[PDB]
Amino acid sequence: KIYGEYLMLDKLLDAQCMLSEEDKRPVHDEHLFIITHQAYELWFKQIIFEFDSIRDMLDAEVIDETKTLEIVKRLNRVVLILKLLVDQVPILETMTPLDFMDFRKYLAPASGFQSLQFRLIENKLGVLTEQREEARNSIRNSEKDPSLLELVQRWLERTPGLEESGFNFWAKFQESVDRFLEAQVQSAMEEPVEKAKNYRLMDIEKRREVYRSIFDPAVHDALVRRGDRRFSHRALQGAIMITFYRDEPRFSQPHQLLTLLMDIDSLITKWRYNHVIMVQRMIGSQQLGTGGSSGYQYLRSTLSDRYKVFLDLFNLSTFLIPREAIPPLDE
Amino acid sequence: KIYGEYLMLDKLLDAQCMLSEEDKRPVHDEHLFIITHQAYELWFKQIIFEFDSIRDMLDAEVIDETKTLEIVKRLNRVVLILKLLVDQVPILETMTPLDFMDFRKYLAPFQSLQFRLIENKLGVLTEQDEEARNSIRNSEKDPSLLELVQRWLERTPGLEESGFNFWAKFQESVDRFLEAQVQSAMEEPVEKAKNYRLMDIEKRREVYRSIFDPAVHDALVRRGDRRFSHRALQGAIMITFYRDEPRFSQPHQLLTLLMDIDSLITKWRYNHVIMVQRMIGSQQLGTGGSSGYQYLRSTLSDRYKVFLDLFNLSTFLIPREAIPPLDE
Amino acid sequence: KIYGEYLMLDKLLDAQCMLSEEDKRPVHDEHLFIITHQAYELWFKQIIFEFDSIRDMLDAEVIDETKTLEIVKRLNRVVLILKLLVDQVPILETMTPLDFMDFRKYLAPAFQSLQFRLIENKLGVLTEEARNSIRNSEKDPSLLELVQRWLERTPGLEESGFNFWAKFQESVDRFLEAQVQSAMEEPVEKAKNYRLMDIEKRREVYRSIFDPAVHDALVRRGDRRFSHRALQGAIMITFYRDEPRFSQPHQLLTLLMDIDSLITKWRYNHVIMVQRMIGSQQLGTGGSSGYQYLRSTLSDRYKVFLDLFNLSTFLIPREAIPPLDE
Amino acid sequence: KIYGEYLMLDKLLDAQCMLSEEDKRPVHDEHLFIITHQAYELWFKQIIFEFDSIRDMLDAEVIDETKTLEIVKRLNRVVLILKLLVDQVPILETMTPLDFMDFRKYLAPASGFQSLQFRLIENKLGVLTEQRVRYNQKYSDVFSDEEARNSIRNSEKDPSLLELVQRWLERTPGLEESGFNFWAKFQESVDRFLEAQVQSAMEEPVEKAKNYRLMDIEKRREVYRSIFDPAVHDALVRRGDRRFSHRALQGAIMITFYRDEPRFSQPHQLLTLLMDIDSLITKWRYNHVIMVQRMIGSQQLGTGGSSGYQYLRSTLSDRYKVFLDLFNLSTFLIPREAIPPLDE
Ligand code: HEM
Ligand code: HEM
Ligand code: HEM
Ligand code: HEM
Ligand SMILES: O[C@H](C[C@H]1c2ccccc2-c2cncn21)C1CCCCC1
Ligand SMILES: O[C@H](C[C@H]1c2ccccc2-c2cncn21)C1CCCCC1
Ligand SMILES: O[C@H](C[C@H]1c2ccccc2-c2cncn21)C1CCCCC1
Ligand SMILES: O[C@H](C[C@H]1c2ccccc2-c2cncn21)C1CCCCC1
Repeated sequence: KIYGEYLMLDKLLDAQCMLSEEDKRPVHDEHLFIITHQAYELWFKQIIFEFDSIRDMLDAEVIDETKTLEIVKRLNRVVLILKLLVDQVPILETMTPLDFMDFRKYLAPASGFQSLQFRLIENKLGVLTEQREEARNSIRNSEKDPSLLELVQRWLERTPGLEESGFNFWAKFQESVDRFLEAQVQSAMEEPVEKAKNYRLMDIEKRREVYRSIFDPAVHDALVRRGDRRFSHRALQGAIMITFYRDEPRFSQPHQLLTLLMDIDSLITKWRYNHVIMVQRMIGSQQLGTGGSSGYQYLRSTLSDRYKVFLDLFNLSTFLIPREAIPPLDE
Repeated sequence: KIYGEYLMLDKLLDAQCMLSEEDKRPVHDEHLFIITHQAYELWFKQIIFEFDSIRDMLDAEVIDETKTLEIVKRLNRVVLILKLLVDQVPILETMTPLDFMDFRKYLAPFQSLQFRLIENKLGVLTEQDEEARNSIRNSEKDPSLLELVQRWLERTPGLEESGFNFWAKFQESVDRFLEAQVQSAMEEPVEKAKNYRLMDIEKRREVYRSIFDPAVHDALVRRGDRRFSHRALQGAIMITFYRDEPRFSQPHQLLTLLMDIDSLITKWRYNHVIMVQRMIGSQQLGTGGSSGYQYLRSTLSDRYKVFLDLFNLSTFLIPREAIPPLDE
Repeated sequence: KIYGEYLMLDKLLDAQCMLSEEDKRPVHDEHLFIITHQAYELWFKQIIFEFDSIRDMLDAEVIDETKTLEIVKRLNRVVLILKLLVDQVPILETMTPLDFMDFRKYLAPAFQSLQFRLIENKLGVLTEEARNSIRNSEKDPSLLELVQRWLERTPGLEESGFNFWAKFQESVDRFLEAQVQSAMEEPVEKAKNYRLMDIEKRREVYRSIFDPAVHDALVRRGDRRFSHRALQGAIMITFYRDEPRFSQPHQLLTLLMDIDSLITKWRYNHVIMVQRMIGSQQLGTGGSSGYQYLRSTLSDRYKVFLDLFNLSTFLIPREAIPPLDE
Repeated sequence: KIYGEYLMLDKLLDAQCMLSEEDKRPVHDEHLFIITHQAYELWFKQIIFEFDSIRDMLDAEVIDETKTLEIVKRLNRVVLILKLLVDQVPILETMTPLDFMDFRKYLAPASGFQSLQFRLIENKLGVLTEQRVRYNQKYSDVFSDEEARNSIRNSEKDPSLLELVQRWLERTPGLEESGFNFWAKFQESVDRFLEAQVQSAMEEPVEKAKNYRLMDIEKRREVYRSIFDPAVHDALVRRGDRRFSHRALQGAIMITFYRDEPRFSQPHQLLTLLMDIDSLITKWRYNHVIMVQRMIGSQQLGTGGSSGYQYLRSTLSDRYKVFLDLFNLSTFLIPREAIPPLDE
């Protein structure tokens, strides 16, 4: 009912135990170390709570405009929380390496993941397991149950406009590309400067390779096997269609949903980068007790594209054609 | 020892109880409401922990350069935490007023014990559960940062009459400077510009009278316009004059950070009152009128700023050439 | 065509003239003073360009969903620029008061900025080419006026159609009647009395919007700015913000409040910087009138969309809100 | 004297020319594109002005506490400007790719570097530039005039902040053999510390823990060999793994060891701000490449392939970080009790 009881502050504010104080050698900054991590864990619980509710709203055949608005609200809220978590790094960087060295003896390393909740966030978003008892159950369920990556793909596959009997976007798009590149060739052929004519013709050939990568499903499949793409061919067609008509009321919220998924992915990378810089400022690439630089090198490897979930969304503008060449909406 | 046990996550992650879920009318955003407030409370505990350690380092006759550097580090850390707490407001503003309305029935009407402890430990004026009562009493009786900073400022080397005797040299330089301004204003060809400069010199005379006459300073303190003792104000003025000097750079950074903290608390108060109005307007069903909203608006006044004196210091400044040069 | 020519850098990067350097007494921080102000003026030109395009899109009888989306994009863009301009204040605060004192003799007293005044007038703040710009910004419709005209044409308010306002008064009457009966059966006498006094406060709140004479009196007094019908439209939008048809109109109102709030945050940060630099008064200021004027700009008399900030005062729970028909 | 004349607004506010408006096909967002870039260029001029003044204060034999404080103020000011410049990227991301596509035809690619001032900042800090030189539709000059070529040449030949900071670090009081003689006391403390670790590891009851600690002490030995053997340090500098001279690194290490001491607190803050500047430039590069990809993907019509996007991604490597040596300093740290106590 009242503030302190409602928020269970007697339990929350009783979870801070400084081991350097227990051992009669107190390091003042150990309190900061505990609070910073606990604030991260409170916000990780919030992100998991948001992610699970979004996963449940996406696990349905019909996703209406009303539910789409609520998914956008929750994804945007996760973006704000992640921005706040990135800003928590300079607060811990205020602790000197020598002060950290005076209490790191009371800390034990991890045999698997560092944080249970951080791993649950990674798995629920769609971070690849191959591209790397209640707690074991949580990890198993996060690996077996559909991730946001998979659920977003199912939603994109059912994008209205892709059906052959209806708007038939994909065929109209290949048709428009052919006419657009034909017009570019004719315009390039009339270039008075020979150098500019040759450059434009080579550039039109680069566009042809780009369109082959999406219009030939076998080329798309090879990129998925290679790890360059993750989306199914139909999820990519839906995602491309959404970027083309983002100005249209019917596609603005679906587009904002995709934009926010990219923002979340990008903010997780920014957290990883800020964390690895803080780690290096505290203990360098290796220190006494670390057994070499394997911990630091592992953190650096998490900065690769193998860890980005919605890599496909970042490249969508490669396939764009100008407004005048885009197939006009019928309905 | 390991992560989860060291951070006591079994206790920390078991303090979130949604009352709308318990009553089987769940409001999804109630979880955000709990987590946002709990993150504030964790950082309030950190600020109190920092403030108590700074208060202890300041409760000493000698405050050396090494301890000054550590106080500056901890005050700067509090500034970073306050900036993060101001940024937590837009996250809660993401909850709609209608969603909040669906769970506010489970909430009952100081608001936060730790927030009040921060106010008292910093020096927010009282005139302007047994463990909780004890904490409030100790925060009111024990010296606040406002009082301890004043004691530190009073012992500023350079103020003593036997040594550098800054205050007397400063009154002497002001007289010399204002005399030169008068002579320059007397040679102004345009009568209107001469009269403007002469009226302006007269306003400077009143400004300096407010600090060079201790009775005028005392009256301003009684009125609530100033908080500092006359000697703490002399020390603070001296520090701003020589901030570029190595000897005064860290004492100046200490004052700057106290102002930053004061300013950030006001920014939190403003962002909180805007969020409150976005959620329930000036009054709503269950508020009993607009008294709560009006109280929050009154916390935005200068009566709630602790180091009001520090913000006005530049009013007393004279140019570099007129400042008494350091001897030693 | 190429970068430097396209951006006219030969002209842009030749507009920094340090007067302390010209007089052979250089103050290094004078360069920062010039660049900071010039960055503000570049962004003020961008905000005016955005505001003028939004004013033109709002000066139309029909404002469809497609145009509403574009207005939201530009308003959100202005919010991001204002946040950036608030962050430019600590950069200038890095200059010391003594360094500023060494070059402020080359500065003249003076509105301060033409573009800042144009932004205030184009938004709707109630305070020869430059004089013409000021006159046109005062005579031509401000965003405050154009948003009111848009709110007045909110679909749902017409008596022949959805008739929101009448259904809303009807729902309020039934809701407050139910609250009275519930309060009458409160077992604790203290809680019964508190709830009854609280319902009376709600009655006064609803009288302020359901009686047009009470609304008109609040507008004359300065407590409100909106016409009665603009306020009905704004209230309706906040009630149905979860509905796809009202989400973008609501986001438009939200962004107007954000802009208003960010201008106040800039004013507050500017007045703190001013006090850090020259206190409440200094040599050349002729007293504290300049500082007191800046402090008065922090009042609600300077907020344009004050009406939008109070809208949640009129809210009733989801179950009591008239359901959408169409 | 008055606002508009002092700031030369008649000249400043007359530099915005939308080419889509000139061609009678106006794209509203083209105005944003011009202003954003012009705000970057104004702040680049400010950073260059700050960097040149810091370079001049560092190009002296004696750098006193008063000047050290002023250098710290200007480096900190640059950090605030860089943070503001990173925040300018989301403002331009507000322009849709299709709107950008409607005016990119009026833009020409560039012969060499994109911005003269951004290159001057890189060179003045100490960035080691790669190679580039790309084929374009129509050729253009790398330098607009001999004054721009001269600026680039002077920024490459004249001492960068990287070089001047090294000279300052080389003269760190405490390194001289006749005085505090830090380096010898430090090697001596490391020898005793590692000897104590060996004896403690030898008494480990569990064999697995004993072998882990002994293998870990061997890794520490290699770490200390990389700084106590000048030939190993020299090899790392030739390889590109380090940039600092051996004596500059000794001074930087000494400063991190005694950062709590008043005499070393401002020299340490100076190093910290150099790392912050380096880190913020990388953050700008990352945010810029994400915006580029959101606008035109990895390649688009007019780009001639993905070489431009791949070049920008290559600027995110450690080869572009200037003060890489400063980021690793904590690798060499020993506990407080093992650090040689200050004498004087
Ligand atoms: C003094 C500051 C810190 C130090 C020295 C530090 C150190 C490290 C190291 C060495 C690792 C790699 C372990 C290994 O696999 O060998 C790691 C991983 C990790 N740390 Fe930190 N850390 C610090 C602060 C933080 C904070 C504030 C958080 C926030 C919750 C955090 C969360 C994590 C997580 C979640 C991982 C796993 C990363 C992944 O698997 O991709 N650390 N940390
Ligand atoms: C849904 C959002 C919120 C609403 C509606 C709200 C509402 C209110 C109201 C009405 C009061 C005044 C009570 C009275 O004296 O009559 C108040 C005070 C207060 N609230 Fe909130 N609040 C919200 C979020 C927060 C958050 C996120 C915090 C952070 C800890 C917070 C901390 C406080 C504190 C510390 C006070 C006391 C202020 C002072 O005495 O100066 N509130 N709030
Ligand atoms: C060293 C820093 C600054 C000082 C000392 C300063 C001082 C002042 C003073 C004293 C006034 C009031 C003049 C009067 O009416 O008597 C004023 C107004 C104003 N200043 Fe500043 N200022 C500073 C920086 C800035 C910056 C960075 C900007 C950005 C463009 C700015 C923009 C303005 C504007 C637009 C007004 C008019 C405010 C209004 O009418 O509401 N100032 N300033
Ligand atoms: C619509 C947004 C933008 C697009 C599409 C874009 C695109 C590009 C591309 C393709 C390159 C590489 C050129 C090549 O070497 O082949 C580049 C480089 C560069 N751009 Fe942008 N850019 C954008 C905005 C900006 C902004 C806002 C700035 C700020 C001044 C900027 C500054 C630069 C600089 C300095 C480089 C050179 C980077 C380096 O050499 O490391 N760009 N940009
Ligand atoms: O202000 C209090 C609620 C109180 C509170 C209770 C539980 C958790 C957090 C908070 C809170 C935060 N700020 C004020 N309050 C009001 C909020 C409006 C409805 C009646 C109770
Ligand atoms: O394993 C801990 C780090 C671990 C940790 C333990 C306890 C509480 C928090 C954390 C933490 C946060 N990020 C990594 N870790 C070691 C990792 C090697 C350097 C010294 C700390
Ligand atoms: O009137 C000027 C301030 C004015 C100004 C002049 C020239 C360039 C920029 C500015 C400025 C910015 N904000 C207020 N002003 C003040 C600045 C010092 C104290 C009394 C005169
Ligand atoms: O190389 C220029 C982009 C270059 C540029 C030119 C003119 C003005 C600004 C800019 C700019 C900003 N960042 C990169 N560039 C090309 C790159 C994409 C196709 C058409 C513009």
